[PDB]
Amino acid sequence: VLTQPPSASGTPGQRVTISCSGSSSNIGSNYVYWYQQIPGTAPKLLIYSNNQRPSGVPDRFSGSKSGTSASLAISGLRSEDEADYYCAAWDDSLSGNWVFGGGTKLTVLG
Amino acid sequence: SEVQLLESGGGLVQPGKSLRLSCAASGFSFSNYAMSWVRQAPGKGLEWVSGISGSGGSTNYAESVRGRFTISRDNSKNTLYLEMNSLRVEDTAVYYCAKGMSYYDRSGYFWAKYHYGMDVWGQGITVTVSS
Amino acid sequence: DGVGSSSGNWHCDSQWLGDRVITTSTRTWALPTYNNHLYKQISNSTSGGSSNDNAYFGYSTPWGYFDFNRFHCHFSPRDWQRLINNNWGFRPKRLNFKLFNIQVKEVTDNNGVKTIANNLTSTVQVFTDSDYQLPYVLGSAHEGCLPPFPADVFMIPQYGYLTLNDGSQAVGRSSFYCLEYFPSQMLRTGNNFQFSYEFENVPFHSSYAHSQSLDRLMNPLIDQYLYYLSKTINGSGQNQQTLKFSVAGPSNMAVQGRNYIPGPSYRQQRVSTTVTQNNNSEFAWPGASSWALNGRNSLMNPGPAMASHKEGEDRFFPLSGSLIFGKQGTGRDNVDADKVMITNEEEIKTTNPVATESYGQVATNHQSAQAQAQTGWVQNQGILPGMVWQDRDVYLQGPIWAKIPHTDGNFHPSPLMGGFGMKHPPPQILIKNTPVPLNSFITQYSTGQVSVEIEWELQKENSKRWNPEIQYTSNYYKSNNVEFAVNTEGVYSEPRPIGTRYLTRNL
Amino acid sequence: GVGSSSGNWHCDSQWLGDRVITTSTRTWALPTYNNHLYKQISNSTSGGSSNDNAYFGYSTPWGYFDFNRFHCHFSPRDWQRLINNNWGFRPKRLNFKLFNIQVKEVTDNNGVKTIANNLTSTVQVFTDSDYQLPYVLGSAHEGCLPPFPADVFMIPQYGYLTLNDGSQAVGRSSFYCLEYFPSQMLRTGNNFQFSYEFENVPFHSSYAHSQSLDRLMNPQYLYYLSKTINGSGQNQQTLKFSVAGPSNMAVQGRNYIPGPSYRQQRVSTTVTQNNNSEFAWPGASSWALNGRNSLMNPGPAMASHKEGEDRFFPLSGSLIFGKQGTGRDNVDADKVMITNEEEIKTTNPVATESYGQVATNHQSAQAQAQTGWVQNQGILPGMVWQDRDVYLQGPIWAKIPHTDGNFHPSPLMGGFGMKHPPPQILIKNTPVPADPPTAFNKDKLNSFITQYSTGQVSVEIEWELQ
Amino acid sequence: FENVPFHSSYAHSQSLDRLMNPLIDQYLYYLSKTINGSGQNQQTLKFSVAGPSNMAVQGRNYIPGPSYRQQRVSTTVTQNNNSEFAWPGASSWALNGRNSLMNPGPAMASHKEGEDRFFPLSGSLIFVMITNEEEIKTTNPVATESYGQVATNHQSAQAQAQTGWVQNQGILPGMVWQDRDVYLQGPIWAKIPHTDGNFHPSPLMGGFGMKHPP
Repeated sequence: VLTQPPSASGTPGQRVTISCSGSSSNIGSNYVYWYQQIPGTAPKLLIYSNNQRPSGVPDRFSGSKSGTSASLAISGLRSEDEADYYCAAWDDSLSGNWVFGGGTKLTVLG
Repeated sequence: SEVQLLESGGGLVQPGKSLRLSCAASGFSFSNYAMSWVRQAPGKGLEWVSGISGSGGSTNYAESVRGRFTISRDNSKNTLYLEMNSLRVEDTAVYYCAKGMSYYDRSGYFWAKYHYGMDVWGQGITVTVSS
Repeated sequence: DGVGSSSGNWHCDSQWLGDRVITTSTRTWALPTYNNHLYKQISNSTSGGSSNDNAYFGYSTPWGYFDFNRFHCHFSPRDWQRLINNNWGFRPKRLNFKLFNIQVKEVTDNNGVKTIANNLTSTVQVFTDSDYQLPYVLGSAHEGCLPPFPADVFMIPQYGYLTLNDGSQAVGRSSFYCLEYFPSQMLRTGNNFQFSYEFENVPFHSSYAHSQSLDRLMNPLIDQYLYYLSKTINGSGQNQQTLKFSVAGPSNMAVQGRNYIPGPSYRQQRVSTTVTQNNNSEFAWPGASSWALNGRNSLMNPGPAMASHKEGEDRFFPLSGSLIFGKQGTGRDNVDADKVMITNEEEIKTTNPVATESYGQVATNHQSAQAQAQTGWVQNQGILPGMVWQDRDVYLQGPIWAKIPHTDGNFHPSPLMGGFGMKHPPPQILIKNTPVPLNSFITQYSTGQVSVEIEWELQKENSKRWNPEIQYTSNYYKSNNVEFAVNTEGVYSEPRPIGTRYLTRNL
Repeated sequence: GVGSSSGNWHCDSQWLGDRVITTSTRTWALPTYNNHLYKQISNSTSGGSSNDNAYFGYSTPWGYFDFNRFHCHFSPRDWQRLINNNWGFRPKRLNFKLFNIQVKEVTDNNGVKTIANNLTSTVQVFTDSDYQLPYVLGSAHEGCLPPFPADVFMIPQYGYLTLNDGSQAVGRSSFYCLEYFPSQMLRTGNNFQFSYEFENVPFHSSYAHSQSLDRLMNPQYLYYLSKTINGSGQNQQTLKFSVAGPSNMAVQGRNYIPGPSYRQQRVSTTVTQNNNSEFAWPGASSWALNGRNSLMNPGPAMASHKEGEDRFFPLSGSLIFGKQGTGRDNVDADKVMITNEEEIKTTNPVATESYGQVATNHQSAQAQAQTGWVQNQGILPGMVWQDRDVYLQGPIWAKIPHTDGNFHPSPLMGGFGMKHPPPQILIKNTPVPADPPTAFNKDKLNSFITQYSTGQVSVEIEWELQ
Repeated sequence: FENVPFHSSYAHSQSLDRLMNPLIDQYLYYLSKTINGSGQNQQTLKFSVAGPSNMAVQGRNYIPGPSYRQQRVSTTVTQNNNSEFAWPGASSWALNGRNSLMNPGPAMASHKEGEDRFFPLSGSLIFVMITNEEEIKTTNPVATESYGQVATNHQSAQAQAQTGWVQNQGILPGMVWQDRDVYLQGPIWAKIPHTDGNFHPSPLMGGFGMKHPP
């Protein structure tokens, strides 16, 4: 599995970083994807292929991977940016699985 | 939103019984992407159960669901099918149909690393396994 | 002719008329002075001579050569699609090569700052070898060819060759070549160079996939008049042997008599794409299919044309079975799977055995009352009377022609990486800068234009097939780029290999 | 017209010079297949779910004429005049005729049927001279003109196969509609004919060698290694060279070697000699194509048995013909005729024997010289071989598959390999609809008049003799 | 005399596998690395450019001729095995139940470079004077060696990649070979047997094949 902090907090207009720690088999040798999900809704793709991002996604969402850890940073945090974040990567071990992180719930204070 | 995925066959099933899920894909070339099923238990994080290649030749499954579940697709009918057998209470979740973002074809080979990334999802169908 | 008069124009286009295609390609080139105008011996002893299989001996030369062997030199992604979708076959007819707009720049570096000015009296030597006297390096699928994209300026590769060796030593039979010993043509800034070449008659490349399989040629509605042994024993028990025959018929199609059998095979190890399904050991060289020559093992790459995988399999590929192309930006050593492009030769599965499977089974003993019948697997099968096979496919990226080696005899000269075997291929084109003053010379380089023209002959599609054929198409969906074009930085990439086999024929 | 004959009866064989012009004529009957309709057929339609037997294809209303078998154009006396006085032969020209067409309509009431003439009805016939249809004439199928001239034969239904995965059809699989070909339509007063030119083929050798490959010597200045040791004891190593001569003829030097071999299991006609187990499919030699196993029947031409042995025959390595009236399934040994290839032994290896022995190692003081058996051998430079003999009941020609390359295209069941063989002749009855309804309906007409046609066929082949 | 191909009386100044340009990379890649490193579950796929550094993995258009292996004999008797193996260990072909020695057989290199003493048992003509076909090694395999290796199974997590030696190899598409060198004491022509078919009719003891010889 990919480990993520259960919750993250921020103030509007302030950068927030969400990170997932992983083993050599998943984060270390494979691309990491970021999914943003709001409860009662299907997830949305924010970052794919480590730092790349799909069209229709704001410039503030930036993702990077170093070693076995991947960090998703949010700048210019907004009220609409409060949701649960899932970290995903392919896992080579144990027959090959796509693994999601435990999830992180970002709360916008104020 | 050109790409569209629908799920049907969700319901309440007693333990031991087996039910079949279906996903109807439209808006993209279906046989050229590897589909996958991801399930989210109530008050729990997303969990990937299984994925299938575009041709359907190779399939992968999570250890928890292995041997009870079987994933298949009908390319002619643009449908992703998930058949679940020997269901249990642990299986109550909202199942999603996720489309593999990477596009590949017969000239190349299917690569599980690259082709399981999922750009678009489905609304999902709740599945309940209770006595 | 004159300093201020251009020696040639720019020709790029592809006009299609009738059953022929004429492709014209013009580029810009730069030829540096190599080895400081020196011929120098080379051998692995300079690199340390680590392996016996990697041993080599040869010479590096100041000369440079022009190479247009790859298919994408002459064809755009549109011209190649127009070729592969509409035709059952093609082959080169004529060749025309022009060299013009010569410019000689002298590099003046004074006190660390460098200024580049023209040298108007310098010459550039060029010649072609039309007697095939020099070693032929154009058939090894080497780098340094004309760019796919017309706006790219390419650097000319350096000409060097190899001869006989023992270790890093030479032998009394080894040969040395001085390209100064040929007559050549000298070119100043107004001169130009050209020649025309006539391809020898070759068979049309078969750009089609069979719509039938070799074991299914029979009419499925009629029983054969031949008979096959169905039962060797009446029932379980002692002394039950019996001879019973049944008509060969559509209900059992495996036993029917057949006039022809699939082509030869030399097995490859199969590597699974999912890494956890592979063996946990290093087997790239150990588990590789190889052939031995003069006590040196060479890998069987690509080797005999065989189907990459069985139908319905997309996750397996032969270890050295198919050509592998790198994507642009891809590194020289140990790059990841996404960077490379592994070609698929699944089109030829109908007439050829799968590369990773045994050819068949043979009996290895005489069945008797005392001993049971036994068979064993054929890992490799040479030519038999009655075999038919398909050659390896040609790619937009891959090589065009090869030179058939000069030997007492050969069989099916078609080259193993694909393309047209020729005993007299297009001649090598050797070019160099004339040294301008003895070990001290002037820092100098030259540049100009290269236009090439090949006439191709086409074989039209006569098929009566009712339903629509598979075609190579550009997928329609939104993306940050369009395939086979430049990106925002000016880098022109080719996202995938394009095979030649889309249309079908009967077997 | 209606009351005039469109052709005559030609059956004879005139031998002049170095050619034998044969002419056959038969009477045929052509029914209606699949109710004038095309149908997808696959193993699933016939069941059985066997991977090696999987197929996908189409069945057509068309019939076809097959005169490939040798017996159609030669009598037992004409075949005796051919094989005794001639070393070789091969076809040259072809003339086909279809005439005296009679269409019969069948009117049915309860259980009594009335058969009457329909003069209006026509029959559609065409040949494929561009070879654009799947070619089924080289599969040794039934439905050929009968050997005896007075017989009346039924024309077999046309069908073909295409690519498949299981019983399912892949994208590459193609569908051919034979109606999309221009054809000729014949009423009771119309005839059809065409001529054909056999492309140049070698004369089929029709002789047995009077010498053997290894005995070509006359009973040399070459030497061989006679002794590697002086005698019994330690450290006796020595090298000795003797003259190759008539005393030992096995070790002499030779310019040529026998042809390739792919071993067949040996089966004895006496059942007690055979092993008591089911080895017909399991013990059979075979070849694999795309995961499917096809029995190697007959395969490379080889002698069926060693000289002096008559009770042994290769399992799949021969053509097995049935005697008149033989059943279709599980018939005894006396109900079939198994051909033998004894004549070609002089230049060919035995089918049930290994090709030879090869060195598998390097000898040394610590390692003996080891060999291993060659159970299959490909072509080597210097090989010679005989092709399979043609039989009075056997096929004549086959279509060489269209491929990048082949070697020795001569077909394995015997006969002449040809890139452009004699063309397929396709024939069907034109569907005559029954009464349509008086109110328009867009659905195609499924109601037809029960119908069949009969007539005459004469094929004339010119054979060249050596 | 009917038209026959000119007998080649030259030795190649190159080898079939060295035809490459030593200074330039190929645009072809090979599979360099199947495991990231030592330890459990270290499986990976890594590709490298085939080029001047590693020349044995490059793609090649042509492959050496066929082989039928002869047992090796050393001119030094003490290195040979102390047993009688002239017939028991001979490479032979069987016809109609009779076993004939394969003398000389397919044209192959008599010995590898640097091994003058060794020679194939029946592979050479002996006039004693034992001729050696050293020149043909460039395009032909050595007489005493296996043709190469093939894979005998499917590798998997459970099973390692297994190869097996090719002792005899028939013609393959893409092969090239040199015939046997003619000698001053050797034959000139031979009579091609009259048969349905043959391949490369050139006689195995050397010289010109002819269907209608003198």
